[PDB]
Amino acid sequence: WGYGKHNGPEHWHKDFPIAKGERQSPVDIDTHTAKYDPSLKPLSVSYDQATSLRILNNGHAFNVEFDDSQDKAVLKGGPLDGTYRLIQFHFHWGSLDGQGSEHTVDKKKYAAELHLVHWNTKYGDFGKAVQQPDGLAVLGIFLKVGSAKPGLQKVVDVLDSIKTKGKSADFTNFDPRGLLPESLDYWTYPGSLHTPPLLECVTWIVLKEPISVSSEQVLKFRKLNFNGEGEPEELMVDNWRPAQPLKNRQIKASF
Ligand SMILES: [Zn+2]
Repeated sequence: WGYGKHNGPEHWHKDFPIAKGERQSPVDIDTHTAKYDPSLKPLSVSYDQATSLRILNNGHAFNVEFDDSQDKAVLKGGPLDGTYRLIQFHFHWGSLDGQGSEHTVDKKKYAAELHLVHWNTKYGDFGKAVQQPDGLAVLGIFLKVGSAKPGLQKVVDVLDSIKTKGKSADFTNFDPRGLLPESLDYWTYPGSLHTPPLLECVTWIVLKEPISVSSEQVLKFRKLNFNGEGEPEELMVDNWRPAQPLKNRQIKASF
């Protein structure tokens, strides 16, 4: 599976039949149809105690993993019940600035999309969480091209060390708080993982306010390789999934 012509999102249903399930993500967010729900509590992001370990290229993107052996970097509140632990963060981006996000807002595509992946601590581990309907919480942040994002530069500078599939580099002391927009206003809905196995275990929290990144930042992203080291080079670009049918589900807004 990949994002090419022969193994792309239009082909995932053959090995992952759930690809056409009832709560597939991403989706388009209709801001006029989205329901303002007064009972939504503020998001609670506790990341001051976060511990990054490493960054790796798994062939579909780059992941920054964190130590989730203790409640160090957690998400709670909002539409969530219980504590969710940050396990990893990654992005989705395009070959151009006109495309890249997974989630769309009134059909508008953003240059990239940041996902902070957290799991419900009631299930003990990530693996047990991916089987539960309320097992994961993913925080989505859109990226637009404009002014550089200081907090993002440590990531960009390390990409050259993990250009090809399978590479990894130690990546300690990175603070995720530098990737957060100013406002915590959000939209929430029940969805799924966006890459195979596409399990329908996520509670999506998409921030309203996007973060700006500069052209040269995003550019360093487009320089990654889908392929393994020593193989014909396939630029890692357009690693996003097309919007899926909402099918009945309702999108709530905290604003
Ligand atoms: Zn993602």
